Amino acid sequence: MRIKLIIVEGKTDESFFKVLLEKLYGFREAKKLTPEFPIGKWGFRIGEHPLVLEKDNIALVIIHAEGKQRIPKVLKSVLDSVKLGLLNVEEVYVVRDVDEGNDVFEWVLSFLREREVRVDNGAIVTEGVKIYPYGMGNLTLNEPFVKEKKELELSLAYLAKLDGILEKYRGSMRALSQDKGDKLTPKDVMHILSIANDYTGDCLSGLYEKYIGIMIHRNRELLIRFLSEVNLLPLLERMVG
Amino acid sequence: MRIKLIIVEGKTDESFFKVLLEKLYGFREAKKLTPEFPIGKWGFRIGEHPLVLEKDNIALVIIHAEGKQRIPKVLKSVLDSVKLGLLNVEEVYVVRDVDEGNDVFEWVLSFLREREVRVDNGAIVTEGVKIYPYGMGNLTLNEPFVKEKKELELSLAYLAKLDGILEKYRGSMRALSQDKGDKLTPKDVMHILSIANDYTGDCLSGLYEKYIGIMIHRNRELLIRFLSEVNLLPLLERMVG
Repeated sequence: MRIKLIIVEGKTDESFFKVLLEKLYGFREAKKLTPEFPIGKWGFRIGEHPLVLEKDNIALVIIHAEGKQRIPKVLKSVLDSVKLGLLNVEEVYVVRDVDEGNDVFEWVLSFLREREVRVDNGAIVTEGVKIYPYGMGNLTLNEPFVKEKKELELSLAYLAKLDGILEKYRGSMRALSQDKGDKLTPKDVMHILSIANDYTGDCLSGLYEKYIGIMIHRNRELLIRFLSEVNLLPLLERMVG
Repeated sequence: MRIKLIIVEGKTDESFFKVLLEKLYGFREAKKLTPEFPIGKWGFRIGEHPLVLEKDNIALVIIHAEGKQRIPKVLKSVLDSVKLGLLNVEEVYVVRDVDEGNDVFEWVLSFLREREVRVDNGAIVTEGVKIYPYGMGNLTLNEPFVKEKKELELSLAYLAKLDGILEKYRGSMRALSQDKGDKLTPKDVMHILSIANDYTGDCLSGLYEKYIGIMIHRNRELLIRFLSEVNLLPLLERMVG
């Protein structure tokens, strides 16, 4: 079983990748397989249960709710384990909103200073492990009343744009911005999408699974186009590769 | 310790009650102590961790997402355990939106077959346990663009109104309605509230805790007045004390 580690910031990011990896690429959640990942090997806070997705001979272990000082501890433990051959991890993905801190590549690399690292095409190679940092939100969502914040919600907003949902409203975006007394954030648009799709769930993360889940069998070519225009296909291709 | 069981439908309902019970009545969440609730006595599902709030000599056990078909299963267990003297439960609260099914009183009553029953102060008494069936959302939200759906969100929408939020907007409500091609549901308004308060979290349940928790600090009387006009005070005062 090939082991890959995927690190995201929160539940919202986890769901986004989960619905794509399951519904589009055919991955499934691990069975009753609930092995207490030894904090001594992976370096994750006690009581944390990662999401394990599998397909064929590949196991994707996704984790979130890390922290600004936990990511480095996770990478250090895992890399310390691989060095001793204690883990089979062969690929590590680290994704975060572009508008967060400095560039994502420089960020990940600042944690690998004491390690021998060789670079390739978007891949950081160290100790036989390919590390793929990735910034979410590299695109331009051209909406008059929406602030240009590069993050997960900006991409999801663009998908709504292509789906024609932002045009179906617009009057609402204008009205909301007027009442708010400022331009809308991509997160506010996520709340407009909830109303537009008559979403009755508690969490936006749930909405992303529902919304993208239906588009896959409703207008699969549209979703593919979105993933391609936002530069998400190559990343996804690597995760399942 | 005196134990009271509170049964709600979902996380949103659990947060709403939790913020009031903690921030308004001084209740605190049970220590690290995680006393595995013996299913044989409570009738809860496998890996369920109910919220335990405590103060003085009263323990409030709140559960949600139990299942429309498991509620009676839970009641039977608890009631039988009380008859046998294995649980110190004296009151059980069952909260459900008015919208769903039939009258909450009949709904609960239909779960108590082969039980000697007696009604006292609107409560169903059996096995010495006071069962309080309560319908959430019993009020009239006078908003031309919002459907009259009696539920947790309708009450939340009313609190937003008293707070002057729905007024500050409305222009947005009008626009949202026009683009949607129908009146806004109370749950739709909840998303406008996220925008009006610049809520960045993933779940609306988290917004209720934040929004109410802060109100308790900036305008306590407004919340108390709200709780009174929606007739939530007598229920809360029963749960506590």
